[PDB]
Amino acid sequence: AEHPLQYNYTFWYSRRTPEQNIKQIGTFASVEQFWRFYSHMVRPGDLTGHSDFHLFKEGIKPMWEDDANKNGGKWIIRLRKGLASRCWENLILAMLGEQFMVGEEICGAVVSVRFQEDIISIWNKTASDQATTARIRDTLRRVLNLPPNTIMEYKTHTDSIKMPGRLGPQRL
Amino acid sequence: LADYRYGREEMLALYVKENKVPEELQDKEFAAVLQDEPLQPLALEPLTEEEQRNFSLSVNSVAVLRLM
Repeated sequence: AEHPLQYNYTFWYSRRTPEQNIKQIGTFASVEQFWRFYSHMVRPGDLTGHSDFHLFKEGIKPMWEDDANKNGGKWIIRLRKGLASRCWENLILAMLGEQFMVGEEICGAVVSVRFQEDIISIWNKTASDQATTARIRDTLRRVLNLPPNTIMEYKTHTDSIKMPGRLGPQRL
Repeated sequence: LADYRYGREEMLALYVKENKVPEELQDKEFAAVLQDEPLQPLALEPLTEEEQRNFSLSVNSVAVLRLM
């Protein structure tokens, strides 16, 4: 008999314009159903162009507008090339294995393949829950065996929105 | 603690080579994602001596290091 997961999770894929697809692949409820998907998915390190894998609990959409994310945030580590695949694996094994210890605060994880770097992130539900964000931080270090003095960033989703006075740099 | 928990090792011991591909991945939209022959977890394949150097000293990208 299969070993259930505390939550059902859903894989999503997206390929940016070189147009966020964010089409969902499938959903799984056990460790065995997970390996059936992941074993037949290309490693993020081998993806060409600007692609993303999203692994979120069933019911949470990989977007800040979702009810579980609009008040949330994500820890972010920007990696050199050649490491995302193993980190991505360790990250999701910890998430699915309930190794983070923050109740229902986790929402999902993302690995984003880019030109000269890769970004992996883990999202949580409420950004003001410092107890939760700090605990997720330390767990990230341990599960990914980050060397000392690694750079990480926590961003609140609301602060990533572009709006008048906060449009960022733009052409003229 | 959560009701259902699995350490890293237990998660791996539950991997089983299975040539069956889920239908969801045979979708045409995921051609670039489809891996026909099953791949074992990267945790079981040893790191290359280059993979070791990076993971032990600095993993951050040039881009982020430029913002310090």
